[PDB]
Amino acid sequence: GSAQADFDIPAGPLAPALAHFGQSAHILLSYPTALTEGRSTSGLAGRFDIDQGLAILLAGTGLEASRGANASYSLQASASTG
Repeated sequence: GSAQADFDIPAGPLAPALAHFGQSAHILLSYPTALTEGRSTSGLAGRFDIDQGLAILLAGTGLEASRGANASYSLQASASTG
């Protein structure tokens, strides 16, 4: 996690939020479907950092992402989607 860009994702499932985030964000996301098949989240849409964007997209939505140093993040879920 260390790629800043312009984001555009509404309060959508987490999986595709990241799948859509990393697209415009050039970010990489390591998450199971298992997790995603339950994660719905706020959306991200702005010119920011992996951190911020991720954190936006990941805004308090039952989730939490463990950043990396290769642009490849990994998710964590404390009471998924709240």
